[PDB]
Amino acid sequence: DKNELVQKAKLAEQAERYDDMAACMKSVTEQGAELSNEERNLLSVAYKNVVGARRSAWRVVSSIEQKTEGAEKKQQMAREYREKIETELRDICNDVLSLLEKFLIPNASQAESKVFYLKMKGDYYRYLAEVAAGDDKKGIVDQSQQAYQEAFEISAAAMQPTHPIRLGLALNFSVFYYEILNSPEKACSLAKTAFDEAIAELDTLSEESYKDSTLIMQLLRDNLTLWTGSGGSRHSSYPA
Amino acid sequence: DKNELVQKAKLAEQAERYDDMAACMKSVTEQGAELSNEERNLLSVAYKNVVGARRSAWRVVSSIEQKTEGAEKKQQMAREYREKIETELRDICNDVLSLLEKFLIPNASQAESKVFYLKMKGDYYRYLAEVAAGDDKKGIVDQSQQAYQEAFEISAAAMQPTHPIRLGLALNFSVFYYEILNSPEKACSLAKTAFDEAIAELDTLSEESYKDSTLIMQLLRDNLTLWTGSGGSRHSSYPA
Repeated sequence: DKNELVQKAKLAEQAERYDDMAACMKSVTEQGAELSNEERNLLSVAYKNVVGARRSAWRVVSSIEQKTEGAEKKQQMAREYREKIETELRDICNDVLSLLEKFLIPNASQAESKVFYLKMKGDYYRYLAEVAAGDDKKGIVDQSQQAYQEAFEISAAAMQPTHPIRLGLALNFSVFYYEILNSPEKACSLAKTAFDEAIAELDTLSEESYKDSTLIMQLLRDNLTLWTGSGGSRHSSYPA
Repeated sequence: DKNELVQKAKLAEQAERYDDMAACMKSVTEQGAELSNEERNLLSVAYKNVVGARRSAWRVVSSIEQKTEGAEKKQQMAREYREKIETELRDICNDVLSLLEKFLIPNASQAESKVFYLKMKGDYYRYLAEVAAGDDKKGIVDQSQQAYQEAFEISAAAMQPTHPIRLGLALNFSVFYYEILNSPEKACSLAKTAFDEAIAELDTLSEESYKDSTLIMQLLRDNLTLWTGSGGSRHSSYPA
């Protein structure tokens, strides 16, 4: 039965019907067995497109709400619709967080798995934080940081600095500092350290995932360029 | 109340939440009053993106179903999922066709409106025909052709050959002949006549919609180029 669900999930992915895809992989998860790396990635892809649609819509409607200041009639329309989108967004995140607490994190035997799922837990509390309302926000932010931190400690011990999951964790944990805690200095430090540590040990890349590692390293440096304001003029060869 | 619904529909359009958009304009339609040209276009846009998502998914899963011939295990998966998508697709089309019969077509006072809605009726029976199963298909195909034909007769009498609705009707009625009746000769004749008649009376374009007319004329000629196999080599100036 779980193989049928996985194949239908792959079929929904091709059709770009990500609600179906998430439903299929939710059923697989609820069977209780530890997910394979394929199943783990299908669940991740599915719920990143389900929640992503609400995050995109939320940003559009928030922008309209802000640009209709002094137009109370239009701004009330935007505010109420934003709150409708937020409700959908929370239900998705709570759905993911339940699966992580009840099934994925407890059944994670290998270190790679538990970093993946704790990073995922940090992500979906971060998405809740993006739309949180002051009082509840504090607790949501703490839950996100605690998940990121435990994942950070495990991956630092068990993984090479070039591992894609370790790099991807640094990418998102840095963004958490920059966007949620409004701490760009801590965010840049985290991103620079992870990039530097990977550049140092490039010999520890594997053929199975050197393309993924190098993409995430480029994303890390892109965020640094964005956050520090570097570049803008074409470079010419020069020594280090 | 209808102005609030229209504004929320415009808000859903910007957020690309087309289910919401269709729901808003369905409520507006069900109020019974004749729709303005703005409301008419919002309803059209909304349901063309709702049904379009199913048509796109249907084509992906149909292609996988065809490419898994001789792989009965995978092909059964695709077939069943295709049939799930078809059920959603029919419910959308029946929803539109109900609105057209109960509200839009009866309340259409001006000729431009009744051509628009009869063209729309031909479209959504055409979408049903795209997924119909032999016995029911005949009746569905007849309903589509009858709607297109009545729209064709009204627009020929009341509209200039450059009017976007008249041109758009020719574009879809031709595609109906090519794809549903498998009659490329009749399809090309219909498209060429409409293009030629518009080229003849270019002086009858208006500033309010000359860009739309010229786009549809280009679509008409594109289909002709596709269906006759014309072109392929760069042209040089030469007399007519």
